[PDB]
Amino acid sequence: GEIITLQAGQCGNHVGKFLWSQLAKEHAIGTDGLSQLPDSSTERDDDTKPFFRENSRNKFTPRAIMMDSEPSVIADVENTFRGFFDPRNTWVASDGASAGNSWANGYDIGTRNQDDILNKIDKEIDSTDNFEGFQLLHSVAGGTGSGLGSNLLEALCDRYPKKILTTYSVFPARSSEVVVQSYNTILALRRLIEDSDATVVFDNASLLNISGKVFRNPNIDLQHTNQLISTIISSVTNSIRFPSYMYSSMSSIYSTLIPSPELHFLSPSFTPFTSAHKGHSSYDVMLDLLDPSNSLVSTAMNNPTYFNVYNTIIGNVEPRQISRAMTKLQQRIKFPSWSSSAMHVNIGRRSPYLPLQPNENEVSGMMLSNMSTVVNVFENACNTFDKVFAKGAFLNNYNVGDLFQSMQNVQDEFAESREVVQSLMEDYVAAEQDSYLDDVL
Amino acid sequence: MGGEIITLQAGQCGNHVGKFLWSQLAKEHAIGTDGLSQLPDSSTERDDDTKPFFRENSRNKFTPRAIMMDSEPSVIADVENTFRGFFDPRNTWVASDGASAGNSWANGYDIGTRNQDDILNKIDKEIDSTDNFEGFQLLHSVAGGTGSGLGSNLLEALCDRYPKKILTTYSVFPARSSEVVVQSYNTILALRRLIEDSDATVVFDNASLLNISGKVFRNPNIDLQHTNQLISTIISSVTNSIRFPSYMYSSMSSIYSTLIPSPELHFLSPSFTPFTSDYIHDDIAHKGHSSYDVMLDLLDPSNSLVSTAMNNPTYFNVYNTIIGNVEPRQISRAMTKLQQRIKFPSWSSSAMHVNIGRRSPYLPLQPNENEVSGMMLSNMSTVVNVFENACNTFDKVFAKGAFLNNYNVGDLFQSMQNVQDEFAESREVVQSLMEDYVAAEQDSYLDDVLVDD
Amino acid sequence: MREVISINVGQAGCQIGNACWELYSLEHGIKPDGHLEDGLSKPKGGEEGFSTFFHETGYGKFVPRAIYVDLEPNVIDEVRNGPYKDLFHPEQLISGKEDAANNYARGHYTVGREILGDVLDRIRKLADQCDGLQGFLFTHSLGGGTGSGLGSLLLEELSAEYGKKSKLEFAVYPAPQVSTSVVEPYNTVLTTHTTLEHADCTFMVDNEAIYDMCKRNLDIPRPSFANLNNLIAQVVSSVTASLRFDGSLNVDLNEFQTNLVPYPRIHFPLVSYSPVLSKSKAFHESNSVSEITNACFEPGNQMVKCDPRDGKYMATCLLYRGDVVTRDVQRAVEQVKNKKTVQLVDWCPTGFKIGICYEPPTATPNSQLATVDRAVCMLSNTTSIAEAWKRIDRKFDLMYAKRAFVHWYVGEGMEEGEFTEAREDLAALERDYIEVGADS
Ligand SMILES: Nc1nc2c(ncn2[C@@H]2O[C@H](COP(=O)(O)OP(=O)(O)OP(=O)(O)O)[C@@H](O)[C@H]2O)c(=O)[nH]1
Ligand SMILES: Nc1nc2c(ncn2[C@@H]2O[C@H](COP(=O)(O)OP(=O)(O)OP(=O)(O)O)[C@@H](O)[C@H]2O)c(=O)[nH]1
Repeated sequence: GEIITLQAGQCGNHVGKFLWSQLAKEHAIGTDGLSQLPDSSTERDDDTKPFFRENSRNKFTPRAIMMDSEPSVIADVENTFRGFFDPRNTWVASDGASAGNSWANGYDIGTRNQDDILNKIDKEIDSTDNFEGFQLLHSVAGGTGSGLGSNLLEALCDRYPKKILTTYSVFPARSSEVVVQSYNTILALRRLIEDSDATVVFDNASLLNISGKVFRNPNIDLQHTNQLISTIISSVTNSIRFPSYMYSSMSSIYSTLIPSPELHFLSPSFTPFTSAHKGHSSYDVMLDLLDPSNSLVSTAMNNPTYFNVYNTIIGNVEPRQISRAMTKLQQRIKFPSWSSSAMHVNIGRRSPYLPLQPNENEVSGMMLSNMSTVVNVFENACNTFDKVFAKGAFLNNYNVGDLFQSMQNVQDEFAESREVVQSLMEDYVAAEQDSYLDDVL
Repeated sequence: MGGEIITLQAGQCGNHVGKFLWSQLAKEHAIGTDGLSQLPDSSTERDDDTKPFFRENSRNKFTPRAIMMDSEPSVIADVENTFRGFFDPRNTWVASDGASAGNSWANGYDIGTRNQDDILNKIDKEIDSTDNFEGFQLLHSVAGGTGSGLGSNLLEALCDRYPKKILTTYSVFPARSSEVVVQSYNTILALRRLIEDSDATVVFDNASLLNISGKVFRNPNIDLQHTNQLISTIISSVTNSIRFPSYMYSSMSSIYSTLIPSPELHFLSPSFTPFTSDYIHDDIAHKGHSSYDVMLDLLDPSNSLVSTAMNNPTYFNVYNTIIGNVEPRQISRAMTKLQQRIKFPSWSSSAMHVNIGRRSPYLPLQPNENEVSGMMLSNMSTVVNVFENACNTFDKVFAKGAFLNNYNVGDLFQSMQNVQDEFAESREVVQSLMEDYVAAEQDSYLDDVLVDD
Repeated sequence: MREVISINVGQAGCQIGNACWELYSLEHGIKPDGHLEDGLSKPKGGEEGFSTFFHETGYGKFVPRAIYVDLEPNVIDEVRNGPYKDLFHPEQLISGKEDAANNYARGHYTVGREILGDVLDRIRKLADQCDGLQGFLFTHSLGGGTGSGLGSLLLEELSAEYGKKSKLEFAVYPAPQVSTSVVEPYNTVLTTHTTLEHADCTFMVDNEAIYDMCKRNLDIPRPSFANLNNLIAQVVSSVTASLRFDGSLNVDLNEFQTNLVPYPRIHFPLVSYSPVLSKSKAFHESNSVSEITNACFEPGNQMVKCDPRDGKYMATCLLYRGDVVTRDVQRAVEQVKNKKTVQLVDWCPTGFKIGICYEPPTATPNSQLATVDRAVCMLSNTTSIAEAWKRIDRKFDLMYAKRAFVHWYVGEGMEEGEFTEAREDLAALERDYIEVGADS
C-alpha cells in the first residue's frame, strides 16, 4: 500500500519539492514535518502512511528518495525544507555536478552507483511491510534524468516484479535541444515500453501555453509548471490520500484506466483551479475537462479515439449534473466498437486541514484519458529523432562507458528504440480499429 | 556468582582508555574527578553497585579498583593531576626505568619480567583489599610494543598465579602502521599469549574508530582522546550488566558463558549505536529511531568498531545488551526480523540472545529519539581477517628478517636464531588459530564428535 | 636519558651550531644573552626543552650544552665575540691553538687525538654534571677537513665509549663542480671510511642546492653562508621538535634510527624540508600541508644535489609541525599512493613514519623565509647519494692514479693501504645501496 517517490534530475527535485509542500499543506504537516494538528483528537480520515513515515517525534518524513547527478538543486531543496526530508534519503552519486545531457552518461552513473540506491530502497521498504509500488518523477528530455530513470526502472523490474511501478514524465517543448533530448526520451521510452507498468504523459509546450493562459504573466517560470504538476499529482492521489468508500488503491485506478500493459500512457486534464469566485459547475467542469485547452498535453487531434476514461471531481456535487454531463460526454466522446464505453467518476473529498484554495466553493475535476493523442506527440518525437539521426551522425561523439567504447552499438540501440516505439504506435493505431479484437469475434 | 573486577592499564593507550573509562564511571555514578562521590553519603539506597570496581575507604570516597602501569611517567602524572585524589598513587606503576627503548614487544616483556615482583606485590595487595574477586580486565594496547610486551607479561603471570580467575582482555588494533613490520610483530607476539592464556579478548580496530569519529563528530580532524572515549564508553556499557545488574545477566562469568562457545573461540566483534555520553552527542535526537532500528544499527556494519570484512560472515554467539526504557514487543519483532536476516551455522540451532539493561538515575536523560541505546557482541571468524593481512606482512617479511636487531635485546634470547624460532612458533600458533576459526565455520566441526564416540 | 648532547666541529660546524642555538633561543622566547630572557615560559620548561639542550642552572639560567671544537683560533674568537659564549660556559668551548693541516691530513692524525683526550675528559666531566643522554649530535663539514677529521675521530671514540646511544652526524657535502680545496676528495673518502667504522645516522647536504633555493625560492641575489646556517637550524629544529614540544605523534630518536635501518646496514638517509619560500610569496600563498608534502617530495625541497625522483623509494619519515589535521594527512598519503612515481621496496611499501608536533614552526627574521604555522619534513633513503659517491670516487681515483698529493699524504703519515681500503669501503657502500635498490 505504501508508495515511494523518486525525484530524478533537477526537474524531479523541483516537482518533488512542490508536491511535498502541497501535501504538507493538505495533510497539515508543514515544512517542518511535525504534525500541525492538535494532539487532543486522533480521528482522521486521510492516510499519511503510504507517503509519510511517522516517528516517535510524530514527525512525518516524506517517503521519497532523491536521485540526481546535480547536488546543488538537492541541497537547495533541502535548504527550503530544512528539517522536513531525511538526509539519508538523499542520493547525489557523490560525483559532483552534472555533466553531459546524453542518456549514456546518466545510465552509466546509474549502473556504477546502483548498489547505494538498492540499499537505500531496500532500507526504505524494510521500514514498513505493506508496500505497493514506486513513483518516478523525471523528464525524458534530461539526459542524466532519463538515464537514472531507465537504470532504476531496470533495477525495479528485475528486482521487484510484484511491485507495480508508475512514473511521471514530461516531454520537452518545441525547442532546439530536442535534437539530442529526444534521443534520451526514446531511450527512456524504450524502457517505458519494456518495464514501465504505468506512465502519465506531459508536453512542455502545451504546459507552458496553459500556464500562460491561467497565469497573468506570460513569462512562465519553470517552477510554475512544477507547481502545476504538483497539483495534478496531488489531485490524482486524492482518492488515495483521502479514501472514503470506493477507491483506496492505485491498482484499482490503473485497473479502470489501463486495459492492457502495452497501453499504459495516460493524458491528464484538470480544471478549474488557481495557482476568487465559482463559475464552473460540475457539468461545466467536465465539459472543460473534455476541452483541449484544459488538457496537460498537446492534443493535436480533431476526434481522438478514447479507450478508457476515468475522472475524479473534487467538491460537493449533486448526482444530477453528474448524470447530465455523463450523458453529454457519451454523446461527445467516441469509443471503439470492440471496447467498452466506460466512464467513471470519483467524488474526491476536500481536506479540512488544507488552507482554502483561491476561488472557494468552485468545484473542480481531473480526468485521465487513454486516446490517440499521446501517440501523436510520440510520433512527433520519433520523427524528430529519425530526422536528426538518419540525417546527421553526431550522437557518436557524446557517450560514456560501454556506449563510448563503440558507437555502432549506440546506433543499434537507437534503431531498436525506434523499432519498439514504432511497434507501440502501430499497436495503438490498430487498437483504434474495431478489427483489433477480431481474433475473438 | 558476582565478583569484583580489577582494571589493568597497560601502555599509553591503556592508561588513556582507563582514564576515560573511570571518568565515564564517575559521571554515571556521580563520583567526579576528585574521588569523592558527588552524591551525599546519607542516601544509602543505590540501584547500582560500585563495589565490584570501586573500593570504599571513606563513606563518600570510592577508590577505583585499578592499577596504572606504564613505562612513560608523563602520562601517568598527567592523569593523576587531572584526577586529583581520584586514583590511588600507590597503584601507579612506572618502575622508574625511563622511556621505552623502542616499540619492540621484547622491550615491554623484559620490563615486565624484571619488575614482575613489584607488580605482583601490588596485585596481591589489591586482592587483599577485597574479599569476593572474580577476575581482571586487561587493556593491552597492542599497537605499542612496550605495552604489548607488558600485557603479555601480566598474562603469563596471572594465568598460572590465579588459574581460578577468569581473565578478560581488550586489544586495540591500529588501522595503518607507519612501520607495519614492528607493530605486526608486537601484535603477533601478544596474540600468541592471548591464544595461550587469555580467557576473553575484545578486538578494537582503529579504522572503524576513525570512521565513526569522523561520521558522528563535527570536527574532521580526529583526536586520540575522544577516540579512546568510544572504547571507554563501550567498556562501561558492557560492564553495566554488573555495575547496574539486570535480572538475567549478573556476573561476568555468566556473560561469557553465552559468549565463549569454547576456549579456542575467544575473540569477539563489537558494535554500538551512536553513543550519547561522548563529546559531540547533540546530533542524536534527530535520528528518531526505535528499539528495532537500534537492533538493526547494532547489526549494521557501519556501527561495528572493528574492520567488518563482511563476506557472508559466520556467527557463533550473537548477544546484545540494551540500556533504556525498552519495550518487549519491539524486541520480539526485532528478533523475528534478525533471525530472518542473520547467517547461522546449521549444526547449531542456538539463535541470538537479547538482554535489556537499566539506565542510571543520575545520567542525563536523553530525548525520546535516542533515549535508548544498545551494545552488540558477535562471535565472528572475520576477526582473523584483521590478523590475516598482518600475517601476510609476516609472510612477506619473515623471509628476510628485518628489524631483528631490535627484538634481540631485553628478551631472554639475544641470538637471531632463537628470536626467529620464537617468531616462527608465534606464526604457527596464529595459523592454527585461523585454521580453528575457519573449521568452526563448517558443519564438520560439530560432526567431528559424531564420527567418533 | 632524555638529554641530548651536541658537538660543534670545524668552522662551518661552529657557524651552523651558532645558528641552531640562535633559532632555539628565538623559538622559546629566550634572548641570546641569558638570565633569562624569559623563562621557562609556557611551556619552555617541562616538557623539555629547554632542559634537554638548555641545562638549567640554580638561578634559572639555561646554558646550551654545546662543545665548539676547532683548531682554528679565528673561529674560536668569532664564537667568543657572540653573546652565546657568555651564555656558554668557558669550559664548553674548546680553543684550537694551531690548525692541524689543510685540512684533514693531520686533523685525523695524532695531533687530533692529542686534543681529543682533553675534549673526552671534558665530555666525561659534563656527563657527570648532567645525567641522561638520548643521542650524540655532530655538526661539521666535508669542505673543512679539520672539522670532518676531528668529528669522525670523536664519534668513533664516543661510540667505543658508550655505543648504546644514537649518533647523529651532520656533514656538509661539497658540490661536485666546485672544489675550494683540491684535498677534499681524499678527505671525503677517508671520512666515508670512518663512517663505515661507526655511523648510526648521517645527514647529507650540499651547499649548491641550498644556494639555488635561496636564489630561486628566497629570491636572494647572492646567498650567504648565514642563510644556509639558518636553514640548517630550521631543519634541525623541526627534527628535534618531536622531543622538545608536545605532539599527538611523538617519536623517539632511537625509533627513527631503527626505522631508517630495516636492513642489516643503513647509515645515510637524505633530508628534505618544506616550506622554504619568500616572505612576500609566503604572504601570497596560504596552502595546506598537502601541497607542502607534494612540494617536499620534489628534488627542489631536498636542499641537496640529489634527485629523489631518480632513486628508488625506501623507508621514510614525515614530520609535521604546527596545526595538523588528520584528514589533511590522509588526503596527503592518498595523493602519494596515487603518484606511483618512485619504485617502492618490498618490505616498506606502505611505510611513512608519521610524526606530529603541536608547536608551530618558527623562522628567524634574518632569514628571507617568513615563519609558517605549518611545516613538513621528509627524510628518506635514496640511491642517488650512491651516484654522488661514485662521482666523488671517480675523482678520487683519478687523483690517486696521478699520485701527486699521495706524496704529501705519506709525508703526513698516511699509507697506500689506508687509501686503498677507504676506496674499497666506498665502493662497497655504493654496491650495497645498488643491491638494496635492486632488491626492490
Ligand atoms: N516543467 C519543468 N521542467 C523542467 C524543470 N527543470 C527541468 N525540466 C525539464 O528538464 C529538461 C532539461 O534537462 P535537465 O533538467 O537539465 O536534465 P539534464 O539534461 O539531465 O541535466 P541535469 O538535470 O542537471 O542532470 C527540460 O526540457 C524540462 O522539460 C522545471 O523546473 N520545470
Ligand atoms: N586510538 C588511539 N590509539 C592510541 C592512543 N594512545 C596510544 N595509541 C596506540 O598506541 C600506539 C603507540 O604506542 P604507545 O601506546 O604510545 O605505547 P608505547 O610506544 O610503548 O609508549 P608508552 O605506552 O607510553 O610506554 C599507536 O600506534 C596507537 O595505535 C590513543 O590515545 N588513541
